[PDB]
Amino acid sequence: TSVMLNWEMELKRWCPSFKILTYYGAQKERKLKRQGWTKPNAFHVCITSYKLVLQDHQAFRRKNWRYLILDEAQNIKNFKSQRWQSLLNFNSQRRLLLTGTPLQNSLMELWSLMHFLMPHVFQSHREFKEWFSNPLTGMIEGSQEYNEGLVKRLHKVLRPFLLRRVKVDVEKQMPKKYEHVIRCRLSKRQRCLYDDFMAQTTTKETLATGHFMSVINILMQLRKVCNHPNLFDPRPVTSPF
Amino acid sequence: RDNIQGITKPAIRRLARRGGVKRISGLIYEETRGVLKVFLENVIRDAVTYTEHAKRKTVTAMDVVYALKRQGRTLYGFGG
Amino acid sequence: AKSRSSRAGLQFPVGRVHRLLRKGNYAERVGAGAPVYLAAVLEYLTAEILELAGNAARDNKKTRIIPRHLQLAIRNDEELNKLLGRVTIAQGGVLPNIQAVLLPK
Amino acid sequence: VLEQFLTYHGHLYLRLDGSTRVEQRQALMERFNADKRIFCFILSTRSGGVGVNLTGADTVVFYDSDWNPTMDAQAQDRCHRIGQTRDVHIYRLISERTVEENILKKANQKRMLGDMAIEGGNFTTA
Amino acid sequence: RSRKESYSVYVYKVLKQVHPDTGISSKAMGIMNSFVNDIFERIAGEASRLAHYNKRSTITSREIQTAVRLLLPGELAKHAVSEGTKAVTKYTSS
Amino acid sequence: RRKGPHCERPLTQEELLREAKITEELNLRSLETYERLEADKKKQVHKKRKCP
Amino acid sequence: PHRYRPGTVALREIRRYQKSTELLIRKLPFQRLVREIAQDFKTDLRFQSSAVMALQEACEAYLVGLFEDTNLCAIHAKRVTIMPKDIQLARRIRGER
DNA sequence: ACAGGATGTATATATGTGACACGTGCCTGGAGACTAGGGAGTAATCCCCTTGGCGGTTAAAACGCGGGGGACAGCGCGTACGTGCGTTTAAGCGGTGCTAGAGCTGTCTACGACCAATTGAGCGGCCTCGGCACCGGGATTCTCCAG
DNA sequence: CTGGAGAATCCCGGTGCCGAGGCCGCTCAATTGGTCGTAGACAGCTCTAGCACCGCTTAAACGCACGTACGCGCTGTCCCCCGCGTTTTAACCGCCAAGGGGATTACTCCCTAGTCTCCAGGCACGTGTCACATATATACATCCTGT
Ligand SMILES: [Mg+2]
Repeated sequence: TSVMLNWEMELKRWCPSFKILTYYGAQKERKLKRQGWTKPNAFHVCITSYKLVLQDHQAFRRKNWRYLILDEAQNIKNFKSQRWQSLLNFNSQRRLLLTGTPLQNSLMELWSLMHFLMPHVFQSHREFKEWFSNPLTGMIEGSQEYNEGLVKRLHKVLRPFLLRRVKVDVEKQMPKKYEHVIRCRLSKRQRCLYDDFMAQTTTKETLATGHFMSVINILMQLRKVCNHPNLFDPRPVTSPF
Repeated sequence: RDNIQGITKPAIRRLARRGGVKRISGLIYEETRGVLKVFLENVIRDAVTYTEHAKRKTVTAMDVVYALKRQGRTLYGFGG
Repeated sequence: AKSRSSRAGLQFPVGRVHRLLRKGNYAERVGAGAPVYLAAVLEYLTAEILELAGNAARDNKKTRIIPRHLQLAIRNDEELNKLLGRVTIAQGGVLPNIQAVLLPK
Repeated sequence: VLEQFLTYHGHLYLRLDGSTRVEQRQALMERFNADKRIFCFILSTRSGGVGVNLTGADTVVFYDSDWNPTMDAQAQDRCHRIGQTRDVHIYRLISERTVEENILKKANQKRMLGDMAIEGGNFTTA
Repeated sequence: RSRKESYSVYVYKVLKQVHPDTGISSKAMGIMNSFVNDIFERIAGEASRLAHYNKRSTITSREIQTAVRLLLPGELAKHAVSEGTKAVTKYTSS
Repeated sequence: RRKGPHCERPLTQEELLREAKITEELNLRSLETYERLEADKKKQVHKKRKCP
Repeated sequence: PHRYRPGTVALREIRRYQKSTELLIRKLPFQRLVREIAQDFKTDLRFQSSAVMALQEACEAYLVGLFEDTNLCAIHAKRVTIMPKDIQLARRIRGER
């Protein structure tokens, strides 16, 4: 959403040749903006948000898109996403994915993108891809055994499809970037709540056994108490007994 | 809890539109919420009695259908 | 060899309609032609209602009876509305009618 | 509470959310990227840190932390753009002897995983 | 198999006679399934009470016919009685 | 009988027409400059005053 | 600007919703109200996802039928407009009183 | 602000058309000994659905605000319904006075249940096209000011 | 009544999703075949009602006459719902990964319930009547309505 008006504006700044449609607004405004868009070359480039393509998809699927372009394709990690399905069922002769990082969080995040990109090449589904990538995706903590033997063929498989330049060592005409980490102090009341909460019977039990989300709730309650405490609990009014 | 206000004025106005009503008094939404909460409590109370008796913990649709047939209000489409 | 239902020139199940009779504690003796009669009546009501609903839906440019038109067929018939007076067909809505007083002009 | 904290210090700021409607997002970015006299831009790491340009500022501060590296890398490079004119310092406030340390450790681990997995010369030359 | 039996095979066999090309949706088919279970129990309960009135211990076709007379509005009853009596007449000759 | 095909006006794009439409889009960029510049928001005065 | 006279959009709402067979009470709020009502009968009673659907259908039908009988009491007093007086008469005659 | 002039109670009384008491009998509980089948008491499987909630963005509520046209109050008048009076219609309240047909009893088959087989609907379980669902025109149709 | 705009409808033709039907393959259950009590049906026959009449009595229905009271109608007054644009809350994902609470189902088994006896009080229908209260009578009290 945030970059919608950037693609329009940049377009008008860089390529003032194409006619642009920017698709956002209230329920009725988006009907108004589609009036006449059946006509030949009524709109040359159409910009829209992921999030208001999911509830407006009957209109987009019935169109012969020459190019379907997804910016920060990062947003399409999951195959079981329901906007992955929405974008997959788009008639498009060519598909282009733009992203600063195709993956960081885990493997198999490349398969959704590449199957959307080249369905017939990557037609082999998660069974194949997981049995294939298990050593690499486990290498961090789990299954290792093969010790980066598979990495060469895995890497080579991507080379037909993605261009990955790094904007730091390849162009020496750019101001530098410094990771200026700064460690932060004890914070007495923060720490009182922290060491109290982290030692309670229920939190000990939850950390011993929990169905994931409950322990994530423990460490997110810790987001609360580590950032500032009226997230966690406001300081009480203190009064004589 | 008090979530009888989930049945909102626009919803009551839609139910009135479907029912042919073409003009609604202001105090017709605080009436309809009392009328609907009595009808619900009656059909739920009977559906929970058909559920306790079968020694079950979930009110199934069959319980609701039986309890609705008890009131006379007969609905077609949920296995009964 | 021949279903008891077929030996009436019917489409409905005379055999299971007998079991539902003499299992539901209605009486102690279901005759030879008590289920043959009840099945016939059930199939008759089904024929009536199905025809009405079916080409009420086909009146709506449909080739598939939808419950909306089940409701329309039932609510337009004077006999089936008496029979199914206290029955609410789910997802059937209501009948189109505007009281003259409300209507303009 | 950052929005309150900056008024206690009299800093002129503006802030960006998932709740700020689209046209206001563009207006805020313009009234900061191309306007001085504002010192500070408070923004959400997802809604504000995903893809927009901001060359008009630096000294990126990461007040939060998240074990998924993608959001932090993406947010860093909102300043470190083509059109920059100053070196970009990037501060990161970590509480001592507290799980935030472990969160940055996890982020570094996944960063190294990505470095290994995709940075192996997927260039135009090959 | 078994588990859950229903009318679906007869609501569709009887629908293919009135309208050969018309189908029926799963929801509407379910509604018909439910509707038949209504009339069956209504007619059978009134017939059980009828047997109880003339103090018979059997529900015959006469009881069922009198229960059909008590529920159908005239023309509906006059045609349902004919259907039932023709079915019983034709089933006794085979 | 009441048919509405709307096969009339079967308009198609061409290369000579391409540069003409690009020309009007260049004019549309020039017009966009009027969106690129800015004016003020026109804030409003206080409410009327009581006097009993 | 352009605005319709009072009663023009009303008949359009009448026509639109008295042709389209669907639910009119917001799903989640009604499901929350069902749990509220059931809390005072048997604590910790789960409701099957299709039990609340049956309750909602049987409640919307009841309310629509009660509004059709209210609109008659409204027209009985020479009132095109319905108010608590007409619902009350309609429910009085129905035997619901 | 009374008083004829009615109508409505209130209290008392009595004997006769209905409420209780008493004896009988005799069909129906009660009591008892067998024989399943039914249902309870655990022990396994498969699901769904809550887990705690968060921060992005949307549709639906919710709120502001004009204003218009319906909801009421006022006024009137003009039937029309109750009120009362004389007539008369015809129902009631008892009787006489047949025989139609309940109600019953008995007798005896045709009828229902059982009852072990047997098999053929039928119901579940995947598969694969049509059929509605939603869309996007443009052309007829209403609704709203405007003379 | 025509105009002229401006919104709504309203079918035509198009495009995929997914329910509705297509078939296949065994499980449940309806059929077949036969013996065994019997449901009720039908042929009398007892004996209540039902029905049908007729008379005498009088309540009551009913028609009429006469105002009064209430009922459709008009208009004016004022507000409160309709229409519609803006601010706010609800409510979907994605992101996050599965336990477990609980219907669904059986296999044993012991307890409850049918079946089917033979007794014995107790419930019915007489009979033997006793008596609430319906009908009658009168003053007391409202309880009017015309002055
Ligand atoms: Mg960008």
